[PDB]
Amino acid sequence: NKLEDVVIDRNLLILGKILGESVMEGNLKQEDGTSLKVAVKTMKLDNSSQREIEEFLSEAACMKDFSHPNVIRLLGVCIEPKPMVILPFMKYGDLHTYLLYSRLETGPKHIPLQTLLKFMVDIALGMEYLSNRNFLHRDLAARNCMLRDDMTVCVADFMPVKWIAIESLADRVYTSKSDVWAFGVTMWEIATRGMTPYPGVQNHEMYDYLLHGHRLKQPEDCLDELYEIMYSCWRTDPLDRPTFSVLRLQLEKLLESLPD
Repeated sequence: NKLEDVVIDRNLLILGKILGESVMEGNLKQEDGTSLKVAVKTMKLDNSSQREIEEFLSEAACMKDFSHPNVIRLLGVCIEPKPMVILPFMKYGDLHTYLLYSRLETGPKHIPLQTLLKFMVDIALGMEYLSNRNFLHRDLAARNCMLRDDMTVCVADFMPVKWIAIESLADRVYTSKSDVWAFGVTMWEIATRGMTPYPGVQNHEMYDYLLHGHRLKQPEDCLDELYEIMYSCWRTDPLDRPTFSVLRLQLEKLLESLPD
């Protein structure tokens, strides 16, 4: 079919050093003759059937067609029976490490409230886009949000139980509203500038902790208005959580009320 319209000739790609193990730096030769710096995620698939490859190549097909500043564009796929996902290389890396760096004197200056909110808005904008294409993220976390060269935030990858919604921990279900829950935790990650969610609480204790009605606490710096937006992402009934479309406007309106 046209699921070779996402496959790229292996010859056009050279792999460099491992960035995490695997993710590698790379050079892609583009249709216009120039060379682009790429990141290259390699996936070990269950090759006992075709199920994994079908799911992969399908999702990849429409991930490639995602055009939006706050969503990472998939450039294509290579097969060395070993598939490789080819994404733009982001010199500024993930948001989580950026926030940690900001708390060092040598790293980025003290990020003000305004900038933290814009990051949250950027991520809402990307998730609002993905919701419109009826496309589940399933791994929203600060570490999976990338910084474009203009310092705008795009979403990427589309037991991490501390980002998984109560209904998804128990029932084994995942909807747009679970992504909203994950966006809540991400917002908290940003306001705390990179704290692990739920200090005091071990991973295996998270279901009971949530079940007894407890949620992430308001960070020290955090505006009440911001914390009420964050909290709204963790309401027990998925149907009570706002849409990304609502969250994005609430955050834009908050950001616009703060001075320049």
